[PDB]
Amino acid sequence: ASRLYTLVLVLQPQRVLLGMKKRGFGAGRWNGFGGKVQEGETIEDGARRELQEESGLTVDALHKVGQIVFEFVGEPELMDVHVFCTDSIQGTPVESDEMRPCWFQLDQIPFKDMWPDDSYWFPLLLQKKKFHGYFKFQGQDTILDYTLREVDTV
Ligand SMILES: CCc1c(NC2CC2)nc(N)nc1N1CCCCC1
Repeated sequence: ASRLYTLVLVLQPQRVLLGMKKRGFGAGRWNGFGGKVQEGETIEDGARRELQEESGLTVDALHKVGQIVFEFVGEPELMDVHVFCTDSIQGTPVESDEMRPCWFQLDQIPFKDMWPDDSYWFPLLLQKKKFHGYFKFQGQDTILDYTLREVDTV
């Protein structure tokens, strides 16, 4: 049992777009944009929808760069997060009820104010490698187990 989610990183040669989640799940951490995939939309549809809702941005092409499965102890559904990246965007990012967007230089990623797993898989993202990840959490701060590999098809 899995539930589908999306995550979108706008990564340009010298900068990456992150949003400070302002409420709800993951509040207080920088992250890419995304969320639950709804019934009746593809995963990539959901990624585009969440990006528009959370930043106002639309994109021409999203690229599948990773998949990360998360277990939280005591939670019955695994989280199957599909990670997309894009370089080209359409528009200027603007704040939403959910997200406060900012550009970060690639050597100034705020890892200590991001999900703990990002420290592990974000470099592969930055090196433009495709990857499969798995992280077991207790609560929101403690990774108990993890696996991470580069793959050829996401
Ligand atoms: C919680 C999953 C999660 C995460 N996983 C760690 C297990 C805690 N890392 C990062 N960057 N984003 C995550 N989300 C992006 C998709 C919507 C849900 C939050």
